[PDB]
Formats: sequence, C-alpha cells, structure tokens
Amino acid sequence: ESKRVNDSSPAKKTRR
Amino acid sequence: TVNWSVEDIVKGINSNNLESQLQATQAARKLLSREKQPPIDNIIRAGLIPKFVSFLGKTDCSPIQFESAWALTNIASGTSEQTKAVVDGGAIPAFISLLASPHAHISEQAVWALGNIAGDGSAFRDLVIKHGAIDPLLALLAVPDLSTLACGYLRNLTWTLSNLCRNKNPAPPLDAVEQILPTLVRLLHHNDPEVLADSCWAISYLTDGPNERIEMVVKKGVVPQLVKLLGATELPIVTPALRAIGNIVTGTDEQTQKVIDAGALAVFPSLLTNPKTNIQKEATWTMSNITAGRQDQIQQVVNHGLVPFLVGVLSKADFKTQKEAAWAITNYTSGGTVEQIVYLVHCGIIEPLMNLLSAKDTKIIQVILDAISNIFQAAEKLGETEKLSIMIEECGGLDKIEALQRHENESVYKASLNLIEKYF
Repeated sequence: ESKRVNDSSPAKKTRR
Repeated sequence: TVNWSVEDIVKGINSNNLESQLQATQAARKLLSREKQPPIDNIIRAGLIPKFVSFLGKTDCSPIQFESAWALTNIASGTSEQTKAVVDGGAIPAFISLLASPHAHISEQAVWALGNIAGDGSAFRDLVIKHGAIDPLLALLAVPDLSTLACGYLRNLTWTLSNLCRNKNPAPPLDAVEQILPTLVRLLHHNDPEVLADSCWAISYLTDGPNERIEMVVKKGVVPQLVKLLGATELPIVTPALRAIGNIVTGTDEQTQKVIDAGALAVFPSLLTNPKTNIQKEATWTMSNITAGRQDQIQQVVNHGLVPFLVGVLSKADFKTQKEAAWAITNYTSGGTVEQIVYLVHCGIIEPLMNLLSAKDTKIIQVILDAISNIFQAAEKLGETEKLSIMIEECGGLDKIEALQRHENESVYKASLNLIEKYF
C-alpha cells in the first residue's frame, strides 16, 4: 500500500 | 573476403554457385562485423535477407549456415526496423531449427540471433516463444554439469534466456516463465560471473511485476542465493541482484519477510555506502519498501543498525538517493511504533530532514512534511511536542517550514501552515 515500484544487460548484441 | 562492396556481395550471392555464394556471404558477415557504421540498411535494401535465410537451411553446407547465421545476427542487432526485416524474412523458425545443429558454433550463433530478436521487445519475444524456441534452448542446457559446456556458449544461452524473461506490457507468458525458471535457478548457482549476472538480470525482469509474478520466483527458493550474490565483489552481479531483491520487497509483507529471513539486511551497511551512486540509490529505495512494512520488519531494520545509515544517506548523497531516503523515513514514521520513532529522532534524523526542505523539488518537500507531522504525532502521545519543536527551531527548521507557507504548490503550504499553527 505504501510500497513504491521502480549498468544494464544489453537487449541486443552485435558479433564483432 | 575483406571489404567487398554490397554490389559484389549481391553478384556472388546471385551466382548459381554455392562456393561463390559462401564467399559472398562471408564477405557480408565481415562487412556487418565492422566497428564503424556497418551498412545494414544497404544490405537489407539489396534484398539479401531472404537469401541468407534460405542458406540457414543448407544442412549440406555448414559453413554457409554459419556465415549466414552470423550476418543475420548482426542485422537483427540493429534498430527495431532492422530486426523486423530479419523476422519478416522467415528467420525465426530457421534459427530454431539450427538449435539442433551438431555444430556447436552454429547452434550458438542461432541462440545469439534468437536473443537479438527476442530482445527487440515483447511482441517478438512472444513470437519466438510461439515458434517453439524454449524446449530446444533448454535442451542445450540439460547436462549433468554446466561446467562441461564451453564458457562462451553458456554465456550466450544465459543471455538469450534472460531476453525471453525480459519486458512487460505484457510480461512473458506464465507457462513460459514456469518452463524456464528451473533452469534459471540452476544458472544462478553456476560459478561464472557473466552467467551469474545475466541470471540475476533474468530474475530481476521476472520479479518486476505484480505479486503473482514475484511469488512464482520466491517459491522456487532463490532468495537466499540472491542475497549471497548481493554480497559479491563484482558490480555487474550486485546491480541485478539488488534490483531483484528491491523488486521482491515491493510485494507482500510475507514476500518481504523472505528477503529479511535470508539475511539481506546484513549487506546494507555496505550497499548504503557503496561508491556507485546507482547502488546507493537502489539500496535506499529497497530500504524504503522495507520500512513500509510491518512493525516487526521495521524492528529488524533497527536491530541491524540501519537507522544510522539512513541518517547518513539523508545527510549526504546524490539527490535522487536523498529522495529515496526521505521516502524511507516517511514510511518508517507512518508505520512505526512510538518507541521506534523516538529512536529515529535519537539517531539524529531531524537536522538532515530539515536541511532537505531547501530542495527545489516539491515532491520531496511533501514527503518530508508528512514525516515531520508523523513524528509530531508520536511526540503528542508522549506529551513531548515541545522538545521536538525546540529541536526543529534550533537547527534552522522552523525558518524553512514558515517560508513554505509562501510556496506555489497547494499541498506544501497547507501541510506547513498546519505545523506552524499547531506546534509553533
């Protein structure tokens, strides 16, 4: 009730 | 095959000669793997995607399967429109079929491509699932000991599975989540830092939702392992572990209690003083959701010695962290006992609370004024409203509360007129 919902892992990666 | 033009690539791919097609496809893979501005759009516009997709099915020529899988992976790694071009070419089922390849480098490339496609968003994630990706992906991990798999291979599989867990509106299908979770639990116990990071990311995605989604994860028994990872020295592991834990404590009081029972609070002295701003911020947000809990949970925050740390963050931290700390205080004072609130004042909460009333942020002002009102209410039950009033005046707090009567926002000036009229 008093709770409040809301460096990352990339969503896509190119192979180089 | 270095630095061919797209024109030359097209010429080779349209030849009726499989070896010429292979060399041209490898040339495309190399163009697409270059650091500055790979010409993805030129390759798409040249009509090459359908050819690449047809080469994925050339079981008799594993090299052209690999080169085409790599080329298409790199197109799929681009913008949403570029990933769409790959999906529109029929790549999804062709990649799923390659998961069964006896060549580990080709299987791995198909895992990678599917990760990029799923990573685009919820629709493609769900489309990859509908085409049946999960069963064969999990089968690649059905071995007695994950350590026998090549490390790069396992990292790619973990990352792709994490993308199948990712995104909302909508969240992934419940049956897919139930299918993946046991494998994720096993990956969370693997000893490779990148696998652990991506497994924690996966769990952070799954817990970013309503209590039903959180419960699915909590009932798998992973909270103690997340708490262990929260104490890792590697920031790339701590960050997602903390996000996952923070997400869990947005759920029920019982879900929050599992985090406490697992020993999470013992890590917070370090998290609340972490030199990474984002860790301090997320840690304080997590604390704010714990202080929003029951009196016995607030008591655990007290027992673990965390109130002085909250006073610390309120006194000096990045402003966004200070704002989470203000929320932690308002929640504490809202749900805490009189004795818990007295303790908060004795830890020195008043001066830094008052200092923040100079903030150019109307929300934190509302929050702080709420906290002060709560503290005064406790002071009333003790008949000590006078000692508190003097404390607030002494540290320059009254000066700030009276000024807020002349505040633009309606909620601030009302809340503060009330304080002045009743206690000053």
